[PDB]
Amino acid sequence: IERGKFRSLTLVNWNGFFARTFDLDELVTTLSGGNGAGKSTTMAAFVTALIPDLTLLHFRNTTEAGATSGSRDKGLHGKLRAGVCYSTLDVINSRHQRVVVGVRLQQVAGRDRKVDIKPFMIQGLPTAIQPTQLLTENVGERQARVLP
Amino acid sequence: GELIDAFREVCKGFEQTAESVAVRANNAINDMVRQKLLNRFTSELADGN
Amino acid sequence: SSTHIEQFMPVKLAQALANSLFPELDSQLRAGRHIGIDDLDNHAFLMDFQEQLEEFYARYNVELIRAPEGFFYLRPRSTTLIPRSVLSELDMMVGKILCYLYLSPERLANQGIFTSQELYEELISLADEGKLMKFVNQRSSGSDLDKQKLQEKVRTTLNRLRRLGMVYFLPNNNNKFTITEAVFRFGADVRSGDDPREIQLRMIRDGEAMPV
Amino acid sequence: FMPVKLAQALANSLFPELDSQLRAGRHIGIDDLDNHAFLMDFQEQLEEFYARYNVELIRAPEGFFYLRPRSTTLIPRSVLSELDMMVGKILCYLYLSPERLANQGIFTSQELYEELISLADEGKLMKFVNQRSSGSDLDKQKLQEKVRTTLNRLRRLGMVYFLPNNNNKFTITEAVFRFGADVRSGDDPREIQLRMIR
Amino acid sequence: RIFSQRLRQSVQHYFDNPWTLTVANAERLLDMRDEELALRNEEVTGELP
Amino acid sequence: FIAVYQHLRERIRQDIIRTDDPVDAIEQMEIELARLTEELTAREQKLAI
Ligand SMILES: Nc1ncnc2c1ncn2[C@@H]1O[C@H](COP(=O)(O)OP(=O)(O)OP(=O)(O)O)[C@@H](O)[C@H]1O
Ligand SMILES: [Mg+2]
Repeated sequence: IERGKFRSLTLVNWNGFFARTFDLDELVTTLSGGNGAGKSTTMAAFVTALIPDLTLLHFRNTTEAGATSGSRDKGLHGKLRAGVCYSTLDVINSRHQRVVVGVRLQQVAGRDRKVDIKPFMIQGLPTAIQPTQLLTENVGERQARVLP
Repeated sequence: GELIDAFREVCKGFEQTAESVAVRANNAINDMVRQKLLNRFTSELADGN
Repeated sequence: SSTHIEQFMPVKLAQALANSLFPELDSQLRAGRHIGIDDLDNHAFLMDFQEQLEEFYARYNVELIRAPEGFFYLRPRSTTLIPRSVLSELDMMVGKILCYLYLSPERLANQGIFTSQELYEELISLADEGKLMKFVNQRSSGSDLDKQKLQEKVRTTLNRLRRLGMVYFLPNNNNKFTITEAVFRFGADVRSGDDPREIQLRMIRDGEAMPV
Repeated sequence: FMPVKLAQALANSLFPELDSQLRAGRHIGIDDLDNHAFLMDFQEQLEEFYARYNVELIRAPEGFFYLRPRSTTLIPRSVLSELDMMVGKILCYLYLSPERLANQGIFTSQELYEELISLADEGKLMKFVNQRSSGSDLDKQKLQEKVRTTLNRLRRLGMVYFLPNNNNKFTITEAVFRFGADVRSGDDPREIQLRMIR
Repeated sequence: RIFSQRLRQSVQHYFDNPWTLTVANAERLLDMRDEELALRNEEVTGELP
Repeated sequence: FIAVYQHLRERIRQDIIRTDDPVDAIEQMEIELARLTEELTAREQKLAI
């Protein structure tokens, strides 16, 4: 039997990323770059997309690992920009079925730094469609817009 | 229920407001019973009617 | 030695407070719920650490009490840290009737399952129907609308007693329910064959009951 | 077993009282010297203690402590009235700069009454009293009454401290910020507070 | 034949000395009324990589 | 002594034990004890199988 695999990860309107798509590897994928480049942010987006349970999600620093802190802020809100945001995964099923899972993220206006999540799923999408293009509208001269 | 319907007709005949007619009818029925004009039979067999 | 639980707290009390059952129970108890023999988990827990709980709650100026029938409950003092409230007279009428129903061997064959209609029928059989109707409405004179209103008030108060833990509805049918021994507190004014006035005085002195 | 410092904390004589208060929803500010110091000292363990109830112990950035229930809260929940929030937002606005020179931290019921009346829309006012009400004396009287009522509620929350005499004059605590708006880089507090009020 | 008389007479004559029991009635946890959720909408745009 | 008796009289559990005489109540209680012991014996025998 052929085991399923994760094909790619897509980020839209995150802190520092407007619309970026990482193509995963069959065995190992590595992220490199100086401090503050955005590696841990990519990890967080993936996990978020995986388990949208807002109760659970808590992104501590790598230092202070293992300390149950109850911090005032879970650390997700700041990784998002104003407006609408997305995080999606493309998966090839053992059945050789292409399925697109993801979440719609959006900041909540108000003093409390809260976040809203709406999961979604897509089945049967043609192999020629890329999520980056599916989630954006081409407005103006190569100045695309994101769509709700 | 039949007594309440009869009271509604009287109230219509007096051109009165349709508000609280069920209450007004109960008050009137209780007043007639209290004035010994009507005898009321409450049987367990009649499911409380 | 220093940094040792015994310096600040008895081991058994800390062991109790660390149990997974405590928060539930605490929450409930504070809300006024009575605990009987049927909810094993809770009851057993209570039994195991009785004195520690009593000592604990004492800090609040509240007594954790154990009735002879085996049910636990909270009785606040005058200086209580936790508010205290009183039941309505309709709640008492339904309470004393539920008590007589529990005792009745004539209905023991039901295996504890009673219907709201049976409760209502027993209540009207004993109390003054037309005079009791005064609490529903000042003009009540036996009209069916007023009789249905009385039945609905009963249904409501019964639902409140359920929350106090005095009665449990069936899992799928809400028109039927089962009694528990906690109802015997409504008989606190007559369990001893003595002068009613003196009993009442004793009860108000103990903080069990208030007049109206 | 149980952590030693947690046992120490809840063994303290101040705990029962503070527990009682907290469960009620009271906010602990810097004014309550002993309670605030106690929370500062034992926060790391009290947070864990209250997490067992599915309730969150939060320290606001301004400095005051309070509890926030989850959906799964073990403590019975209760919710504020629209009028309540209205008033609260009002008080947040009154925590202004000219306040210092205007009242030296001590307000009166009439200040809030008149501010409420002046700043709010008529419609919502009506909604607060009864939709059938219309600019009547009695309505105003009832509104006054409600104001007093809600104010008392708030005092229970610890938002507002009445000066110890029968008259209705009070001072506003920092914890009123909980009502306040979101702050963005360079934004003027007066403007944003008014924007939400509108 | 001990409690029949003992309890029935109490219910029959309750109103001559009405009395009420005491219960613990701890306060409910006051919470903010949830306002209608207001998200941030900004129609963001940008150059595509 | 009177006080003691008075004290005790309230503490009776349910109707079958309503002998207003404490001392008399003792034996009834003990009877219950024996009853319960037999029921426990039968139940633990059932549990084994
Ligand atoms: N919640 C947040 N609010 C504001 N800025 C944030 C937040 N989380 C991360 N940042 C900033 O985003 C940038 C990316 O941080 P991130 O941890 O993803 O980088 P990195 O390349 O993984 O770094 P490092 O390897 O040092 O952990 C950094 O400037 C960080 O300061
Ligand atoms: Mg990082």
